[PDB]
Amino acid sequence: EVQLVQSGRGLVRPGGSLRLSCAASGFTFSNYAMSWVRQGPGMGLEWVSTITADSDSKYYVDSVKGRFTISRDNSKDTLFLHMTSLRAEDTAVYYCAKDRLSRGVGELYDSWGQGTLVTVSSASFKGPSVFPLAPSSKSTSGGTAALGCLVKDYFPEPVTVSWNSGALTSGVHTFPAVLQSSGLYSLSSVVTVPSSSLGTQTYICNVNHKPSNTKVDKKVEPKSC
Amino acid sequence: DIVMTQSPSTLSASVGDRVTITCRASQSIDVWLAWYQQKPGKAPKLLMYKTSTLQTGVPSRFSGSGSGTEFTLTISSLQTDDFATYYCQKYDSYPWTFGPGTKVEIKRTAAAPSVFIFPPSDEQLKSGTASVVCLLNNFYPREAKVQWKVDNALQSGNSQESVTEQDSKDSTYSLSSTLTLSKADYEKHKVYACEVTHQGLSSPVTKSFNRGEC
Amino acid sequence: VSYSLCTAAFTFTKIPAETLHGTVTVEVQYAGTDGPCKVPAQMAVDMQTLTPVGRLITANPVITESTENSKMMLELDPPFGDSYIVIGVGEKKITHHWHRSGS
Repeated sequence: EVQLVQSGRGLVRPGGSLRLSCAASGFTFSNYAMSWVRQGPGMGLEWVSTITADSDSKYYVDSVKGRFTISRDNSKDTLFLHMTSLRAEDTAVYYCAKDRLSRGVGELYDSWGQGTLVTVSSASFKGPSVFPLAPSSKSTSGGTAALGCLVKDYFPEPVTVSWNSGALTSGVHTFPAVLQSSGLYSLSSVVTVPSSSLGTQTYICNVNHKPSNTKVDKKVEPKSC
Repeated sequence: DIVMTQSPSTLSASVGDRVTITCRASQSIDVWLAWYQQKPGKAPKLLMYKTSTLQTGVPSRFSGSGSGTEFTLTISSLQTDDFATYYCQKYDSYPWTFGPGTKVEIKRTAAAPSVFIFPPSDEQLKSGTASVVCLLNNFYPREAKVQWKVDNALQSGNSQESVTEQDSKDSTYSLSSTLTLSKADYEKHKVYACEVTHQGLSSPVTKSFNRGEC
Repeated sequence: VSYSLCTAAFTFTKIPAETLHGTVTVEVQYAGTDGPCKVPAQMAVDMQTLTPVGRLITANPVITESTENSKMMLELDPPFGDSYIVIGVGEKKITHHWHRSGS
């Protein structure tokens, strides 16, 4: 089977540089044009660059001309993208892609890599502040109480949230992170439990921020109002 | 450049329904238009090229048509594996421009949201910031009006909404709306209210609280 | 400094014609605005393998920005017997059967 194995996740400061690689197997690499395609909030799904089988022709979307260079090594079956002067709007998942027919110019793609997340941001590494979303009369309806944790101001993605170390799973909703104005991420995780259990059962949200190797356990105290 | 558009951006459909989605080019691309399917967290998969030729291994319920500037992708009888996002792509000439994508979601009956509101915690106020969270739990469809009010004054530009994906068990959505104020502004006002309008509700629902009563 | 391959579609304007030298001429139009670019052109033994045979004679097969809707003639030296004229590369390439008499 065709395999396209791309390099690992990259985090760059604005103006910085980065090189992506993609190791191919399962087909005659030297007979196919190869392409880079990206998918991010700034541009959607967007073709970036193509290089012919013999590296004689190279093509670029206008926004990367002069900043990005595509190349390949046919003796190691490897595709490269050399990105320089990276801006915040370049943040995207970058995909390795193989042309359907041999000896082409990258018209159609029948095999793709797993993708490489590239984040370009000047924000500093920061673990999240966890604030309780305490249940009260304003979050109870028909014996059902809503509680949760506000996971605010962190960088970079992702965080994971569990409840009671994974013992509580039914009714848990963890929203997708939103990029705040300050360049930091923020989300909430909520869960619905029986309001009768608020007196006897303890609820703790377990927030893990793997990029900083930190963890915050927050006990959500019920309100008496 | 040739601008590629798609319609609609999102639609809901049921298993067995006939689904048609549209791709348009600002000027003619003749027949050189392809279709891709993408699941969350995966790369796209080639579905169809030259407008109507099925890629190898693609089931026969998919079909394409159109010419020049207007193209359609049709699923004759929708199956559960077909819930995904669909992109068209031109290849009359480089740049190999993709369309913006159409997401095919699961249709179900309307479900009203449960609405909950959360005052900011004392610890966060100590840091100088006040976040008020309004929660809309387990509703359908996704469209909802979430209007923040501070002493009657409609808020604008100081809140953010976040929505989950369709739940794997009941196909519902949940939504969080977060109002973010400085500590000084939060303490200059008394009444905080989140008013929710949704087709599952016979009338708008309002959750409100007075600052400092909890 | 060389030009990249043309990525848009070619069409034959008239039927290929044999010359006195035994070569074949091919008149094509080009739909692209991605010029300047290099015109791919070759002879092939069959349409499935596309194995190159013969030779392209035209020395300057280049589409310029001013080409637009004007017509280009390509000249190729085909092998004896059956072969195919192949203009362009990739999904949109066009082919035409050719037979060169003699031995």
